Amino acid sequence: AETNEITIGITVTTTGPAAALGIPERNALEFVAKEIGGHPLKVIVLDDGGDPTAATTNARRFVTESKADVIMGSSVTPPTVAVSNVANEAQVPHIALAPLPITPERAKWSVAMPQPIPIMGKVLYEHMKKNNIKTVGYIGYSDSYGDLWFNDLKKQGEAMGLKIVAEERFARPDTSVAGQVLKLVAANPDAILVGASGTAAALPQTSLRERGYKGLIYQTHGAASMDFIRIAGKSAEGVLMASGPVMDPEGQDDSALTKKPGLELNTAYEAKYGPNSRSQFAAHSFDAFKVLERVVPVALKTAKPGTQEFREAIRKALVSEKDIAASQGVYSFTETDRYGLDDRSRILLTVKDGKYVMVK
Ligand SMILES: O=C(O)C(=O)Cc1ccc(O)cc1
Ligand SMILES: [Cl-]
Repeated sequence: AETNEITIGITVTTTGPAAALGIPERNALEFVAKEIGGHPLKVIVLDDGGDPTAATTNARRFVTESKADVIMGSSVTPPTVAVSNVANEAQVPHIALAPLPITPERAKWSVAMPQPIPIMGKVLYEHMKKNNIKTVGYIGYSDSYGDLWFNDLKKQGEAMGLKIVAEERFARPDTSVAGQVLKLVAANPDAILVGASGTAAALPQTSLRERGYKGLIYQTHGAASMDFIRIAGKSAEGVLMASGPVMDPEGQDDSALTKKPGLELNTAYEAKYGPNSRSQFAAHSFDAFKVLERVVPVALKTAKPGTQEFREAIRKALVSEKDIAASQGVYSFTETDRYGLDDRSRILLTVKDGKYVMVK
């Protein structure tokens, strides 16, 4: 029944349009702890292609075939909702690697590593209101992720002095946004917020600049990898982008709790995969293990791996262990706050000379 190993199942997106998010998540697993408390970690990684059906199947294989103590994933919101559904039914701790709406139905067994949308929205809107932005347009996905961002722009953003003059949506698989851009450019808001991720985030970037949009463009943390710059090229110049601090540990003070783990991950990842290969996404899987390094020893005091008692002790340890330092933030979860993050979890980036720079 009980085991020596601690069993962790991970479903991420390493094929399909979101592969650029999952590949680094999987690769970061080379750099995480092999053991916690003397107990070897048995880590089982699967691709879900970003599909909720595959992520549901993967999560179930972990909780039932592997008897996992913890499950992690996925890379994008729709499959992450699916994993949460499974985790909460099976009563297994779930560490999400994409923001998701953490409803009362999902909250008991799920926490999230990515910064919550309102923290990222605030940093972007604050900048807007320092840069003479009065009117704003939105272009984002026609699904839960695009909704969370739009709703935040409407609730938080408007309350900061923004007037929404245009709202357009597109689906993840689309390779053109020409019609939506036509309306947006026509409305000529002072700024446009793009609610998308990966290669799709670069699409409105290029397409708006080539249509002659001159306003400020703002990107979510779903865009925070070099892939965006790769894909957007010269059109990325001057973008403002919400990011976790892992994108610039060098720019942090030594007093920042996030600095050490950011330097650790980035040194390791960039030694194998090359300079400036750091990402938002690699950091979420890395940080999930930093959380495990705090909560697993607590659980090990009172429960044996491979048992429900251990899963329950992990659940309780997630909310008893405070100020968990990781590359993307300092986490303090509660029964009700399943993200656990504050201002230490974000910085604002721009692109100059084809590289990300921290906006001071
Ligand atoms: O595309 C989606 O659904 C996402 O959830 C993307 C995403 C993933 C991780 C982040 O830290 C921020 C955004
Ligand atoms: Cl810690």
